[PDB]
Amino acid sequence: MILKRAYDVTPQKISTDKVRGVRKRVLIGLKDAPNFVMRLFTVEPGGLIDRHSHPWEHEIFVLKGKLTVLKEQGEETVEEGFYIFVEPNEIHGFRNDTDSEVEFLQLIPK
Amino acid sequence: MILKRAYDVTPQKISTDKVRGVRKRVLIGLKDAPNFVMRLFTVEPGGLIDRHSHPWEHEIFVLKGKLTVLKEQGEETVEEGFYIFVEPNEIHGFRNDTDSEVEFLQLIPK
Ligand SMILES: [Cl-]
Ligand SMILES: [Cl-]
Repeated sequence: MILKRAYDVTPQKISTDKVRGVRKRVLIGLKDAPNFVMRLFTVEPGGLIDRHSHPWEHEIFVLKGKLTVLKEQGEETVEEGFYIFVEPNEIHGFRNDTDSEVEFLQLIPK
Repeated sequence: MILKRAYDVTPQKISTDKVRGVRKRVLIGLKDAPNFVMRLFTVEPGGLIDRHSHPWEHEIFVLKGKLTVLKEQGEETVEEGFYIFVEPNEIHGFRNDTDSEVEFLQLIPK
């Protein structure tokens, strides 16, 4: 088995015309698993993932903080302990309006 | 999307000749997702999942507490923030030696 501390993984800052103030850690990656992968995202205060979509589903668990979820229309702010299923091709994004870091686990198929 | 509180899901107590003091919540189940599912397990103080295996892999994230992981040989106690990849057919189990509930997220393929 692989049994490791998530926060020991080196984060990558993500910075594009559509993403700001976000770090990503790959926990269980393509070389480790046969079917789906596990990542941990940290959203800084003011960070933003603009609405977008991919052709695969996402499964998310909110680990820390008040995550604002951008939906195909509108938004909803949720807290640690919420889970999210995002359909294939469903437009969605995220924002952190609070003064502390938000963390969420994200899993996607290979 | 599905956006819901994990702890609002009704738990099921699991009680067999190999499992004691464990509750299970299905968060994203077979009818919701195309490729893999997400469950949340709560291990009571003294709870125990005996060593066993399944022919699919598991991906686990420790949400709360000091989870003791039973390996194919021996054991290791780990804390919130650890992740686990369990290989197909790998013998493994879990125990809670502490005085408070332990929680972990578990995902498996369909
Ligand atoms: Cl970070
Ligand atoms: Cl419970």
